[PDB]
Amino acid sequence: TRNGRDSESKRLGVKLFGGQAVKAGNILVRQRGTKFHAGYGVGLGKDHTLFAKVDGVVKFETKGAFGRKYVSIVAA
Amino acid sequence: DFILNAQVRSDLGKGASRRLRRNAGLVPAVVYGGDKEPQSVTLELREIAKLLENEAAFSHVIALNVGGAKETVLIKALQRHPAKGFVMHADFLRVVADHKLTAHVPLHFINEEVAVGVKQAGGEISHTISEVEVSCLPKDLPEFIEVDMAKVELGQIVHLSDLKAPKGVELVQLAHGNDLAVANIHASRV
Amino acid sequence: RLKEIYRKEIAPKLKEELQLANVMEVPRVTKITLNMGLGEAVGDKKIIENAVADLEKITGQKPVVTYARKSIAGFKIREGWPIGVKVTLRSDRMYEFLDRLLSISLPRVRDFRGLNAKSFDGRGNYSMGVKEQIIFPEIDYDKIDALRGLDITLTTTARTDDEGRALLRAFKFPFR
Amino acid sequence: MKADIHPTYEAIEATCSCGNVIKTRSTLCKPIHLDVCSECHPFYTGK
Amino acid sequence: SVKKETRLRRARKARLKMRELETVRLCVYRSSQHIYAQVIAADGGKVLASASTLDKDLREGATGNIDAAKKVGQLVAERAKAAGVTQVAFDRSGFKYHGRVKALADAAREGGLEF
Amino acid sequence: MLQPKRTKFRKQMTGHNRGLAHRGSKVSFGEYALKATSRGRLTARQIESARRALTRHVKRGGKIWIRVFPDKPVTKKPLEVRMGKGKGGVEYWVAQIQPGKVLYEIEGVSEELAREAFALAAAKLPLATSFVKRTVM
RNA sequence: GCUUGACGAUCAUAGAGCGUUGGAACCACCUGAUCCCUUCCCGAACUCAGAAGUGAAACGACGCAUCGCCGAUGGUAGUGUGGGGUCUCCCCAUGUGAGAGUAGGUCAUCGUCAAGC
RNA sequence: CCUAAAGAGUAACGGAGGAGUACGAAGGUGCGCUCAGACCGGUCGGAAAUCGGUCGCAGAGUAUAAAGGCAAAAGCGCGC
Ligand SMILES: [Mg+2]
Ligand SMILES: [Mg+2]
Ligand SMILES: [Mg+2]
Ligand SMILES: [Mg+2]
Ligand SMILES: [Mg+2]
Ligand SMILES: [Mg+2]
Ligand SMILES: [Mg+2]
Ligand SMILES: [Mg+2]
Ligand SMILES: [Mg+2]
Ligand SMILES: [Mg+2]
Ligand SMILES: [Mg+2]
Ligand SMILES: [Mg+2]
Ligand SMILES: [Mg+2]
Ligand SMILES: [Mg+2]
Ligand SMILES: [Mg+2]
Ligand SMILES: [Mg+2]
Ligand SMILES: [Mg+2]
Ligand SMILES: [Mg+2]
Ligand SMILES: [Mg+2]
Ligand SMILES: [Mg+2]
Ligand SMILES: [Mg+2]
Ligand SMILES: [Mg+2]
Ligand SMILES: [Mg+2]
Ligand SMILES: [Zn+2]
Repeated sequence: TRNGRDSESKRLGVKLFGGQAVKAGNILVRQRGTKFHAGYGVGLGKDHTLFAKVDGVVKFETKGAFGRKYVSIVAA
Repeated sequence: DFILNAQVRSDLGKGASRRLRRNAGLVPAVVYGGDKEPQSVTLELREIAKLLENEAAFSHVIALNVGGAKETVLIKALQRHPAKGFVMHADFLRVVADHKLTAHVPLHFINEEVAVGVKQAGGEISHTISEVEVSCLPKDLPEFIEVDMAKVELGQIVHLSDLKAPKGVELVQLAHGNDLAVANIHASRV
Repeated sequence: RLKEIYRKEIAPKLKEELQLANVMEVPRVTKITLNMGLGEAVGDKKIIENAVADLEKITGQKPVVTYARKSIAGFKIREGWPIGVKVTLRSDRMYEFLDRLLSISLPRVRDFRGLNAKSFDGRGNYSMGVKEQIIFPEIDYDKIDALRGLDITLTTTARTDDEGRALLRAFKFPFR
Repeated sequence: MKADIHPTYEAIEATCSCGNVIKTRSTLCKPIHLDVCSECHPFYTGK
Repeated sequence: SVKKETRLRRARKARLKMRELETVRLCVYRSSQHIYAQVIAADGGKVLASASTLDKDLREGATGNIDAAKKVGQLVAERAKAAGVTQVAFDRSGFKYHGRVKALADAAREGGLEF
Repeated sequence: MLQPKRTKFRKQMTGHNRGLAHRGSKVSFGEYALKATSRGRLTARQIESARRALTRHVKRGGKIWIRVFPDKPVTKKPLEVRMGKGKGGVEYWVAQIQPGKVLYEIEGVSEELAREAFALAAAKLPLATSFVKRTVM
């Protein structure tokens, strides 16, 4: 055999779902690339990480051309 | 003749529909189309299975009798068991006097014994297709479309534009700028 | 110049000769682009700026060196290497090059009854090849290096070649 | 047109053997004597 | 056309930033004859103050040149003040900030509102 | 023996065979067909063997279509070899068959002659079969 | 209430194509390259100064289902829980329920501001 | 990357591939621009060089495997 290799899992995915309360600096989604784009109140890390910039509630809206999926923070 | 009897179905679902085929010996069905709400009906398997070996079963017009209220329908689609082959579900399209409708019409090939490509050249005959999608008024819906293969030579192809049609009948696929081989002649395999 | 020749007689006569309804849709010529593909200088690289001077005196306008868009070793070239030069002309500068091309140089090439009236793309443009650069004046035969094949393309606002050829019948092109 | 990267462009003249004089702006800065033109070339005349 | 569509693509990047920051935008439009200026509220929704060369004190013809745009630039600042707005962002809308649009911008700065 | 000219990967997992065949269960090209009424898998040597037996019996005209293609590789570990130490090499190719799949089609022959020939082929196959005519729908 | 220009909401039931039409104003093509400015050359693009022509191209509106895009009802597949069989696989009770296909639908619907009637 | 059973994680001497670097610009910013390919026309090059036009929309590209991304292009060029 010449096959027995793999790599450690990176624990990617959504960390806070729709309706959850958020704080500034809270990480929302971990990605490779951007499945989700930064909406209102959210910022983008250098490894394509979505983090909250204000306090509120996750929205998870898809809108606009290109059919993009957006994560935004709204009023509580 | 082309008569079918039906009852108004009330129980919908997979479990209710699986019970008809097991205990009651009936067949679920639908009567949609026209300008009305769709109606779910039921009918006995041994009666629909006897109307289905008539050669002009799908290209003719049925006189459905739901309860005591009858009407004009047409076999629009059919569901069969993949392994055994009996019919499980069937839907009927209502027929309106002034409204274009579509159907599947089988082709009646004729006089293959005296084809020029067979009697002289010793070739074969291959039916590439056996029905054609049509579109016409209900009053002039044909039972079969007749294709004549008397003056066919070896290697000659027959397309949709070659065959004739009755009045007020469109071949649908031909209207889409797509005529395709109906039948042909070719040399024997061995 | 030929500017005076086009907008006073050529254009109005074409207006009725194509039976055109509107003035603005009368065909016209926009630009003249020459280039010359120097398949040489793959290992030389000295004649690239030499052919720059050759095409510079012909037009009175500085050319630019065009680079290879892909390596393809079949011709032993590589990306980023110079393959040729080119020029583009507009407005007065191309109605004065045409007049010199029309008759100061085309009669004196070597030969030919006329020009091929079938070198039209489906959209009404004309391109003609030149075998020897010496056909032009302003380059002395006694000073040049090896001969090279200048090229010519006529880009016009013609829908199809029928009025494109009709426009080139004006300016009295030598069509055999 | 940029400034001072292009050759000189002057009117000059062009005289042909068939008694033809034509004005055309080019880059010779001197009158020229020709040998052929449309007024005298064979295939431009009918031969 | 090709010319207008390309420019409207040039204008896209700047306008997307100005809604992320949620700032009031000063948008300029320049045509062959006239020039226009609008104060867009916060996201493209409502127009707060507006001015152009089409109003009934500039309908005289000298409307497509540098010193015609200067009178528009100062006028739009006044109407903006009556709406109680300041600290706006300038949207060249894909036009090069060199000529008539620059004259409009510089007049706006002297008008009182800040960029 | 039928088998793909080239494959993206050499090996495959065993998988499972489940469900009926709603697709590939209609007489599309020919006019008589041999349908499968039980599930299993044909080993591409039975498909080849059952095709000699079918064309030989008609022996005069007719057109024959084969609707099954063996595209799944299977492996066998050699003899006197322990468990583990990798996966075995590819031995042969099979085709997943579900109840209702049409295997062979024919036309240009009499109905009686079709019945004879399809009985010759069905005796070479490890699964129950049936004889099906053609319908409009 | 109507037309044109700018900025948005929504991203094809809104797009593609194929025909008809608009220049009083707006917009566009357009005239020229002295000045601001530009081209790895070129007033093609960017820019400036304009008012002789044309709505030809572009744009906008209006029409048509040909393509595209939406798309039911019913049936079918899968499936959580409990129980069975001939147990590689299915079945019954109960809750859930597609994808493809069929009848069919669509030549968008709104908001703010400025000009002309 | 698959196995991995639509949150995360999940073994085998299970099935397939890569790394032990590169870059002072291949980083920052401002401004500007869209690819591969096909067809037609053109001096020798000819299926394939450079040029003109039409169609095309990403089938191109990303320093380096594969996956996930890419119009404010994350792709390409220039000034500082
Ligand atoms: Mg591995
Ligand atoms: Mg392994
Ligand atoms: Mg692991
Ligand atoms: Mg993983
Ligand atoms: Mg940052
Ligand atoms: Mg159930
Ligand atoms: Mg940019
Ligand atoms: Mg296994
Ligand atoms: Mg399937
Ligand atoms: Mg211009
Ligand atoms: Mg669909
Ligand atoms: Mg349903
Ligand atoms: Mg259902
Ligand atoms: Mg559905
Ligand atoms: Mg994968
Ligand atoms: Mg997981
Ligand atoms: Mg799970
Ligand atoms: Mg473990
Ligand atoms: Mg290694
Ligand atoms: Mg990069
Ligand atoms: Mg950089
Ligand atoms: Mg080309
Ligand atoms: Mg863009
Ligand atoms: Zn002469």
